[PDB]
Amino acid sequence: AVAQSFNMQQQRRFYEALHDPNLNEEQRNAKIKSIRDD
Repeated sequence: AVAQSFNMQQQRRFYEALHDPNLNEEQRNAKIKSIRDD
């Protein structure tokens, strides 16, 4: 594919970051970015 590293595994931490309001904007976007990069 375009790359596809561990994105599928990370999908749960990705979902967590996106949905979870307790994790603030900075935390969320940092996780999202790192996951998309990996």
